[PDB]
Amino acid sequence: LLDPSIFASLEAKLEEETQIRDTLSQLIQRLDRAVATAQGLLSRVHSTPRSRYPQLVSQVEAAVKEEAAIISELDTVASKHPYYKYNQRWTRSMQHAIGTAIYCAWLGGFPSAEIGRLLTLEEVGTIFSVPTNLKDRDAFHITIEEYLLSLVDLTQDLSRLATNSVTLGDFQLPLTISAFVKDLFAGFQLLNLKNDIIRKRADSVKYEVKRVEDIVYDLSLRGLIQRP
Amino acid sequence: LLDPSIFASLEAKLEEETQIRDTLSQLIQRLDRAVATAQGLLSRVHSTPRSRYPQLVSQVEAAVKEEAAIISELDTVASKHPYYKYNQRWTRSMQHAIGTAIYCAWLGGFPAEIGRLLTLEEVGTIFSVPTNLKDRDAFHITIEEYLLSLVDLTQDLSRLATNSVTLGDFQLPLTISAFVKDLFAGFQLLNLKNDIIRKRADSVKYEVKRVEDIVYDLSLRGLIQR
Amino acid sequence: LLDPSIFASLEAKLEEETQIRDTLSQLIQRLDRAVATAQGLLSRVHSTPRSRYPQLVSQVEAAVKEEAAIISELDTVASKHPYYKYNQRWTRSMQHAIGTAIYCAWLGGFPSPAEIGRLLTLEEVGTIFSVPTNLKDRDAFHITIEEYLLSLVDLTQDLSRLATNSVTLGDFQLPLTISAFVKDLFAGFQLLNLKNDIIRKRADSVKYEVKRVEDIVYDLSLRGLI
Amino acid sequence: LLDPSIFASLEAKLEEETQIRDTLSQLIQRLDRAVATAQGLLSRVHSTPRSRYPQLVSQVEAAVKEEAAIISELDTVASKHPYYKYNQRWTRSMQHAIGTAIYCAWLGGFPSAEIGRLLTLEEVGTIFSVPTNLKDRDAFHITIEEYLLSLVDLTQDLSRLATNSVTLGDFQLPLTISAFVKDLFAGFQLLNLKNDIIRKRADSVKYEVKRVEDIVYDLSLRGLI
Amino acid sequence: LLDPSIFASLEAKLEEETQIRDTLSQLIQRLDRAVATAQGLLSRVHSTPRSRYPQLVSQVEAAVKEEAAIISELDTVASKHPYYKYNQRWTRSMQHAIGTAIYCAWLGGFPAEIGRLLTLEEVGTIFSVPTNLKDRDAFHITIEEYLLSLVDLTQDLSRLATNSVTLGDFQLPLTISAFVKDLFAGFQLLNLKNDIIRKRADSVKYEVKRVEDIVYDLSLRGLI
Amino acid sequence: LLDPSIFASLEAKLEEETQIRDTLSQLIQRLDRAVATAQGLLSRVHSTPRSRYPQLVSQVEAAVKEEAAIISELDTVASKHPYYKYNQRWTRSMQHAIGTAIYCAWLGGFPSIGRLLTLEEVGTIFSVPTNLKDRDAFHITIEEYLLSLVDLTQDLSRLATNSVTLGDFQLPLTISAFVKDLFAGFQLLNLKNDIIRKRADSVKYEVKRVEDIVYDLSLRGLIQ
Amino acid sequence: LLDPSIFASLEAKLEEETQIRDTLSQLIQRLDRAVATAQGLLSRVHSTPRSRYPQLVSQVEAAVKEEAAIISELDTVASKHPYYKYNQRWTRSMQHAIGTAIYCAWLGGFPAEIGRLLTLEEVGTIFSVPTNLKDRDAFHITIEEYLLSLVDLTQDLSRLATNSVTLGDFQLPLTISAFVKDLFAGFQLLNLKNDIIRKRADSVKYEVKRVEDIVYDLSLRGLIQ
Amino acid sequence: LLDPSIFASLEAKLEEETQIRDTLSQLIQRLDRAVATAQGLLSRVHSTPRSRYPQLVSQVEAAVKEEAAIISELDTVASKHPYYKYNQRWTRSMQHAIGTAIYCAWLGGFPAEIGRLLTLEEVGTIFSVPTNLKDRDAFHITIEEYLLSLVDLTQDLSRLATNSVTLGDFQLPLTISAFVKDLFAGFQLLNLKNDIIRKRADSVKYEVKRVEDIVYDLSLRGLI
Repeated sequence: LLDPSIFASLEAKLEEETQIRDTLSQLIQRLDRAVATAQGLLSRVHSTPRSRYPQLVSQVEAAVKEEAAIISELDTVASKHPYYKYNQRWTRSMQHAIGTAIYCAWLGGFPSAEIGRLLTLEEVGTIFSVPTNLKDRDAFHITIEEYLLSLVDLTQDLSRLATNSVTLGDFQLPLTISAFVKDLFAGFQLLNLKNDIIRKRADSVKYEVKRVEDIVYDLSLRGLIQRP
Repeated sequence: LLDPSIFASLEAKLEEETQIRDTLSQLIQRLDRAVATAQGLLSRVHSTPRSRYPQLVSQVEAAVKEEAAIISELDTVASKHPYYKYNQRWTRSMQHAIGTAIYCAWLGGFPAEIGRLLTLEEVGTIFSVPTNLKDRDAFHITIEEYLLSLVDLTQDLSRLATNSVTLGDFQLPLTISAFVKDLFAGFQLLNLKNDIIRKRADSVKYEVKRVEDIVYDLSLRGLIQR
Repeated sequence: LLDPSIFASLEAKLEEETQIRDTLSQLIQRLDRAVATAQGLLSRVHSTPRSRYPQLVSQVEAAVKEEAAIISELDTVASKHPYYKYNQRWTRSMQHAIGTAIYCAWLGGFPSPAEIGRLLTLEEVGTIFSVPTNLKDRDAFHITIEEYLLSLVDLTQDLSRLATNSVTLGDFQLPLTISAFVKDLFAGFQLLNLKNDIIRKRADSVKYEVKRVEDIVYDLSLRGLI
Repeated sequence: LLDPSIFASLEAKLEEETQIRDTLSQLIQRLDRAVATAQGLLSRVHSTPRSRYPQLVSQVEAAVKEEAAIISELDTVASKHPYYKYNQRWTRSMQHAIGTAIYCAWLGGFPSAEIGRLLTLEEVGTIFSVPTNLKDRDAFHITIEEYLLSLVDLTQDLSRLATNSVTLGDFQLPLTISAFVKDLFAGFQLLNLKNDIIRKRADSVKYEVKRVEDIVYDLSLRGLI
Repeated sequence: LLDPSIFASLEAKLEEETQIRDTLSQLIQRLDRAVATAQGLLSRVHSTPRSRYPQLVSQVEAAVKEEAAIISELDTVASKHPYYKYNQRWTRSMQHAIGTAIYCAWLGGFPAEIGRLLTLEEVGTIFSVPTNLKDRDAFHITIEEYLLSLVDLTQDLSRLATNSVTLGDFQLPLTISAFVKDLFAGFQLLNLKNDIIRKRADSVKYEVKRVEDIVYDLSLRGLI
Repeated sequence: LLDPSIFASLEAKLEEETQIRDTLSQLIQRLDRAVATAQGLLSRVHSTPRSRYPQLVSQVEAAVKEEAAIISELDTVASKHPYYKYNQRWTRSMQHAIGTAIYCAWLGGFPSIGRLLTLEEVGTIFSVPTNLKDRDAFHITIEEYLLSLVDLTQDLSRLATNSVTLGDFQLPLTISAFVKDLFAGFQLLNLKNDIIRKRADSVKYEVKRVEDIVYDLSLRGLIQ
Repeated sequence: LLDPSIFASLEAKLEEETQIRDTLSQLIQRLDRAVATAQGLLSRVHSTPRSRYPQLVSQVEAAVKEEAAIISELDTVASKHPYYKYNQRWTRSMQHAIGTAIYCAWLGGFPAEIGRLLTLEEVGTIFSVPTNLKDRDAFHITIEEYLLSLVDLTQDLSRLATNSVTLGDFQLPLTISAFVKDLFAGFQLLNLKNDIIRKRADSVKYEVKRVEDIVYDLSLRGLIQ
Repeated sequence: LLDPSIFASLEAKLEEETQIRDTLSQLIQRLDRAVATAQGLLSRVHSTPRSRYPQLVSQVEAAVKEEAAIISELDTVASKHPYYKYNQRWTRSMQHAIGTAIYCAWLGGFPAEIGRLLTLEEVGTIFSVPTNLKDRDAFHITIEEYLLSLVDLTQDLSRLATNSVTLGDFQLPLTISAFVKDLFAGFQLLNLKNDIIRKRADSVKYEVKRVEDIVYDLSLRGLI
């Protein structure tokens, strides 16, 4: 006939897989709402003068910490199972959380308000209390890829921020945004990435580079920037 | 602004992943050629009489054994890296090799009895690899690979039943009917979450119908024990 | 700026819908396991002589009754929420359950050895499962005419398979009963006007089963077995 | 042999479904034509100065009222059958009518003029004399999803309005449009939109946000505000 | 600005389109019901001996005549508008009705000599509609409909031969074999250009093989 | 067999249909070449100042008249066989010719910048009926007219871009007004046919393009 | 500006490429028409008894030879230019020509041994062109073309077996079954790496099953032993 | 039964092609890294004044020279095999390398004479490889690769002009405009037939428009 364990152990495997999937779904939805909260808080930068950045940043610093709470729980649960089995379920949410943290620090938060600071991957790992993929460890961690993708998203956010900065009267913030996005695009081009998805999304930074360079061009043409 | 350690770590990770993927590709290709050899040897069953089975079986056994050799190397490599990071590269080839081994044993190999069904553990014994590992990250054979190989074997056995009636062996379709019916019963009684495996299991119904119609034809002519 | 009631009502809707979906999912999975048990039990008819039908039927009856247990629970839950908002989640399982009950009664079960060839009315199926049938003026969990007719379309295929295997088992009379049944059912389907092109296509698909059973009876008549 | 009651019940069911399909279809056609009239009336805002808005608004108001009339029939019909059995057929048309009403009120219409007013779902239900968010009763009603989708479409209309305002010499209207679309996008991102279709539309709102922000940027660059 | 006559003409055009669709759709529904009745009456030939053929034939004839009634009405409507604008709506139903008529005639109807093949002209006579209108735009019956109905009739007759052996009529399969063979010969000689009708006429080879296999079964058993 | 009449009638039908196809295809190819001539002449509006518009117009007019001639021949052939059996062959080319005529009149041609020929005026220019009902003959449809208008909007958007390039800042304003009003009419039309509805909603991209051109011009003070 | 030599060389390259296109296309058109002639000749095997196989075979042997003539000219032309620059233009036509040749020899042509499979070398002999040319750039026939033509041959032989049963030849389907079975076994032994070729070679499974079912039905009804 | 020579030749073919693919892949990866380094160096031109161009150019020159060091190796390997069998694997990387070389020379490298356009033969000399090879199968540089690198260079130079206005250099946009305009004139005079090359060459019009708008702004401010 057919040893019943063939269809029984399979059923037990699917049982436990579905249970872990549901637990991870709950965790990921909570993290997603925390990240949405931090993103909504960061959205206020588009109508907040630089002078009132310290008030916003602190608030964002709270929301990010909230994320690091849920992530912590995730770190436990996800570490009870292989990483490469259940990754690609949290990688997008973790990338967005990393993005909120990096945006917060760029606005003068999580110091270790200096606008323009780039958190290293290790600094993001410290803020979220999780290891990084700079080494291999076979546990729950954040990846270099998540970090780079979060940076790619940050460049689009920063292009929008420069456009709105010209509206708010801040004519110097577009210049630092331009320097940041230019240097990030240079690094992305020098990384020579193999994964076609991340290589494509990093090449897509050229549009943001052009947009911020055009903003600086416009400000220079009107004498609103003291460039050489 | 991007840290140099990111550049260095990404370069090293690319070197390592390229080397691992090259080794896995050459191993998987060697396994696929061995599996193709065993499959071509097994395909002769469609023109080989039952009396001449023990010859072919031995010839297939050797072929299967060859597979195992390559598999034993794959293990040694694959077990040094996370299983779920690279498993999707060999799962199809491992499934095909499991299928060749099960087909060989069904024809009387790896012990006389025509219709013997290797369990997952016997397959792992033949290939010298663990089966159904959970809390241990190492190269292994999955339940899913085994069941998919069985789904393929039912189609192979339907073809074999047709060719058997052509060759004059009227009792072999009865064995094939028993096997395919029991496999379909086991599949249907336990609805798999995986809807792709469920689709493949519904695909066994057609082979059940084919073999049952062969048995019907043979019964109408009094060629089968009732 | 949006009213905070938007955010509040959306989160409340999401929580409630998630709860209802989880409850209905577990109920439907239990019902599917019960229907699978009854279907496997009925599958034994392909290897059971008519003389040993009253035994099988009893088991199937028990199996069917187990379905009616879970269905009960389903009703209690599904009737608390709008029918047409969630009916697409259980309609296939309910169709399969209706099918198992109708098949059981065709083999001699659920009367009001036994008589082969009885067709349960939709009302009788509802009586068996203790659920309303064809509810037009009440939002409550019920069984639809479409589910019943689709289960009948499935029954014609199951019965064609049964006739083939009956000839295999030596029962040359059961194919005739099945031929009469399938032909009368196809006639009733032809007289039925079905707006829904899916139901109309599935009802036209009964022509292949009619042809197969007529071919079986032809084969038996040619050989002087009828 | 099938029971004759099955034939009879199936025939009766099919006749009823045909009745309801025809009635709902003629009602939805008439509502869609009223919506098209109100939409064409609203389209004049791209060529009308702010000073002449009260003339257009009233004309739009009447048109919206016309919509309500047809809706009041739809309600009466649609409430006689289960909501979730036929709601798929009018949800887009009802969303469009809600959108015309919200656009009219944004332009100063349906008061209790103030440019930029956002009708609540309850106010839309009041204008159309149908309930909203009827999460506990089987009757024709208006859903939060229809309202949010109409707002998504309103942002796309308002971006064009701001562009044409700069053409028409109105440099103060793009600013209010920018504030409105920005706050609506912020509310969209903060929402528990698990329905992926609504989530994709609320994400597509980003392009309109960028367009209006670029308009305000262009006005700031030239020292016009 | 667009002319108001465009809006008015479009509105009136669409109203008339909808009205013609509704009238047609209901007429096609009634024709489909009549064709289903005649088809179910004909299906009794699988459980009726040759001796009881006349009875059944009459029952089918009336049914066919019922079709004609509806078809007449269809004509009255369909001829008022361009044929080629709406022909795709009734072509399958008319093909089925022609098939029922030809089947009734094959069983000894509309003159009990079994195996009469109505050509296009007697079909048009039975349904009181023109056939193959070349340079006339009225509701008519096409050669394609006729040939497609004949292709369907071959499969029906293969089923009839299979069931005739069950009923004991060992001679009717011979007549059916001759008929299906000659019809397949005519089809192969037609050399149809459009691919659908050519494919459906080539599919007659399977029915030819089925009836020939019935005949060979009967010959092996001396039943012939 | 079946009937040799079937063979003969089918071969005659095939021969006649092939002859009609070939003559119609020759006519449509000639019409397409004439439409290409008119289109190339109209393309010069992207490189011609408004002061030099009359001459071009006259030339374009001649081209359109050429079209009419071929269309006349088409009208003579197509009217011998049923419309709705061959109209799919020429509907696209006729839509393009209508578009060229409407474009010409928009530039000032066929009188008695910015004029919209009514469907009846297009029919007058090409000497063919429009919106023909209750009569089978070659004619021009409302759908062809509206599709030609859809094409004209895109061509006019390109014209506005190239007018900004040439230094003509006033013509983009007229193009904007025209495309705005045409899109408003299109939206009020409620085209049931999904093809025409999709292609008429595709006008929103052209509306946005011309409105953005006017936005750029007004920001620069080049207009207001 | 841009160097004039760039213009001159690009004009010359475009002219030469166009002339090569025209020559290759006329040669390919003639070869395609000859292949179609041979294919129509071979299709008559579905209605030709074995007793009259020599006739047809000779008629095919001429047709194939005609193909070779055209191919000869192609060779010459195609050998002047790089092979891999223009090979994708004739590879399908060469595949079909090889197919007609192999079908001819299977019926008893180019030595009545029905079932003979020509080697690639024998195909090259028939068409007077090299096969599997490595480390030399000249017009040649490839292994992949030969194997693809073999797949097509199986698809034709299935139909031949069906029509042989219809004609009354019960012994030809057995030979077709043996041939197609062994060919599928060889295909599976090859482990073709190129994805399109492996897909087309696994598509032979269906033809194998069709012919095997024909043989099953024939043996069941006591027609073949 | 298939000939064993088929199996043998296919296995040998596969082994040889695998080795060639792997060698070409390592060579192309090293070339891509070198081109990425040279491109990152060149990107500094958007923050470097003209006064400090010779400092950058030198750094770029070495970079480009490093590319050549890899290309030679590629040249040695690829030339052992048919060109057109494997050219698609390296054509893009070679086009990018040619782009970096032409950009370096445009900035005053490989002779500060700003605006120099390397001929195809000069690029071949820099990379020590043939150009436009006819009548010999050897690794070489194509006219298509050169022109496509030029198409990319126009986008790079439009970005450079935008940043040049910001850095204060009001004369470099003028020379960039002259260069891009002459390149577009040549592309239009080329009448390319390959749809890919013709499309990519017509895409230069956007860059022409951008640099001409820059020059227009500068002239409106009296900086020209």
